[PDB]
Amino acid sequence: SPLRFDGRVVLVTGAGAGLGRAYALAFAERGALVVVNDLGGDFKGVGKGSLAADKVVEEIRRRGGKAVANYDSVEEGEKVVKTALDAFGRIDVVVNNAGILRDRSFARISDEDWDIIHRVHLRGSFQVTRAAWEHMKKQKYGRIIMTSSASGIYGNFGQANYSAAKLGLLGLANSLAIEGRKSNIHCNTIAPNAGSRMTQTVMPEDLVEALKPEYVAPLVLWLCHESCEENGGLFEVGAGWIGKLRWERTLGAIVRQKNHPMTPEAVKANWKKICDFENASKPQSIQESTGSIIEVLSKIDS
Amino acid sequence: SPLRFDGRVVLVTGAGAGLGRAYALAFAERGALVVVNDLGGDFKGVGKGSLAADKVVEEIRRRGGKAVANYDSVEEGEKVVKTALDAFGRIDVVVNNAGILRDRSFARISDEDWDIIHRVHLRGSFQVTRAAWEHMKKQKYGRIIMTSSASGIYGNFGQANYSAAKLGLLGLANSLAIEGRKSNIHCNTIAPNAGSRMTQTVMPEDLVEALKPEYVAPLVLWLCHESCEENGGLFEVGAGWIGKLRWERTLGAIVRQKNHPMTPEAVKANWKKICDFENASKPQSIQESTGSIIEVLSKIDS
Ligand SMILES: NC(=O)c1ccc[n+]([C@@H]2O[C@H](COP(=O)([O-])OP(=O)(O)OC[C@H]3O[C@@H](n4cnc5c(N)ncnc54)[C@H](O)[C@@H]3O)[C@@H](O)[C@H]2O)c1
Ligand SMILES: NC(=O)c1ccc[n+]([C@@H]2O[C@H](COP(=O)([O-])OP(=O)(O)OC[C@H]3O[C@@H](n4cnc5c(N)ncnc54)[C@H](O)[C@@H]3O)[C@@H](O)[C@H]2O)c1
Repeated sequence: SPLRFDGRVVLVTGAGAGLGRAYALAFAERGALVVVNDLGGDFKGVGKGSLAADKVVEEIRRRGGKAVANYDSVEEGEKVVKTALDAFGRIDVVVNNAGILRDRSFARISDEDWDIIHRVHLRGSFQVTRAAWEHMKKQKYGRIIMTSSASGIYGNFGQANYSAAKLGLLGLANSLAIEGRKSNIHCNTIAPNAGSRMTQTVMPEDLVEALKPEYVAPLVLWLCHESCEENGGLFEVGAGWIGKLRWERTLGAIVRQKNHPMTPEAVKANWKKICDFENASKPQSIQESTGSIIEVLSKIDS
Repeated sequence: SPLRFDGRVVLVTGAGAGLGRAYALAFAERGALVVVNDLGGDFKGVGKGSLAADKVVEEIRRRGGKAVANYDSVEEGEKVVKTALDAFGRIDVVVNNAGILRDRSFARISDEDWDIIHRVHLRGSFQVTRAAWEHMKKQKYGRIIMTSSASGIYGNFGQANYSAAKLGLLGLANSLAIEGRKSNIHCNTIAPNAGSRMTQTVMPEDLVEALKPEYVAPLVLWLCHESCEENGGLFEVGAGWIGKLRWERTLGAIVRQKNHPMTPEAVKANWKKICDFENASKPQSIQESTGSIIEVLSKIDS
């Protein structure tokens, strides 16, 4: 049976171009009432305009879908979610996608370069999501997506500001998944790969064209569907492929011995064992890691 | 041979109490010229005083080490680093440890709760580290620690603000590791467990006493030593135990077929495969993930 969104209010931030545009179209085609948010500025965080969101709303309506435009920056997240409440009377799905770039080597990152990346990516997603949250709890339904990146997950030369903001988003998502669960609110995180104005600088023209944002949209739609049970997952996605990430944790070493001072010399001596991933565990929660560490105290005293 | 720090200028932020105090004392005992930074306020980010830093400087001096105090907030990271430059003429090791808590359910996190946590933890470590960076590069020597948390790595109810900031720090560490490497500048991240004023609220009294910050200091000193080769690692640590964390990534599923639109139905139908961690890879860099995703384009065309 086809996965539909009839009667679901779906907000996509940064929906004027690239991935967000692809999301907004794909949702509206499946019957979603779509809020198309876009500030309408450039990819470095300069400017503002109605045109970017208005062009997408028009496209959606031409294709026989339902959509309204929002022109506020995600920094004003309350105002963004207000459009959903005014136009459609509810908010069911939030796709946090809005983003910009300020690439620079570390010493060269200005205060402004840091703050603008963090206000848009991380604080922006927070603002938007907090605005939707109590509505989702009262309804007992929500589906939220955070947009991280490979540069956050792995690190990347010249992108310390951006990678900090992007992995911060994952940190946010880890906690939302926990707080939303009992209320049927899910939060999941994606690390997408797509040709766009943002990636034009780093990719050859033929790659930009080939790595289509419509290769990411099907994942977003699934993770945002009522029938989806995935919660608190992190996904890498592009080209038509999808994979999932998780932490693994070494068995490690108990370096401290009863009645003896723990020294950095014992850490150094035990370094290979500390870093050995053979039979690594797959920790599921804070309780699990925190609990096993605390039980180390009694193991030493035994 | 004992691991010494004679002639190394070591800055510890938030060194007035808890883990930072334990690091400062441990460093100074091994000959380090220590800058003891502390704002001297409470654990929720209220207040300011010279007492916190002064106490620790005098304890170090009483034990026969060398130390000077700095009283600025890490928000003023240039001023904190300037103390090392003024007192000792260089900066060699930076332990970003300063932090506060603003626990609250998600809907209840105010703008001020968010901004203060992010200013201190994330923007603070950035300001401090950015101030040291060019000095480290010209010297061709640096050792940096970021302090994350299990709540950032796993998520935790009522800590969405903090967990965002704490995993943002890891994101920052991932990129610094890459940028610093060729200059003998290492950055590593720890997720510690220690009894302190911060953890008194969630742990019983006997546990606070048992989970000593002195069990974490030996890892920090090793990771900050000149003979340490570890760079870009993430470690969980407490009770006398240490472990290391890494990402694993499913082989995943190519769900797009040549000449057929990619659908959310095909994502759904392949969900088990996408989520299956059997023979999961262990991705080491952005190149590795990005490269293999791009390669999927030609695989579909073939
Ligand atoms: N494209 C990739 O390969 C890639 C990789 C990793 C992460 N990302 C992330 O995915 C998201 C989508 O990016 P894209 O590649 O489609 O870039 P894009 O520039 O094509 O589109 C981003 C959209 O966000 C909008 N935006 C920027 N600031 C805004 C603000 N304050 N308020 C509202 N809208 C704002 C832009 O106007 C634009 O419409 C971004 O968060 C980006 O950082 C993309
Ligand atoms: N104790 C744990 O189990 C645990 C777990 C995870 C993370 N952490 C992190 O470890 C670090 C230290 O934790 P702790 O348990 O020792 O806490 P603590 O409160 O005992 O010590 C924190 C110190 O940081 C200082 N500080 C706060 N804001 C500052 C600022 N703006 N500038 C300079 N100093 C400032 C405080 O004055 C205090 O002395 C924090 O980043 C904390 O978030 C601790």
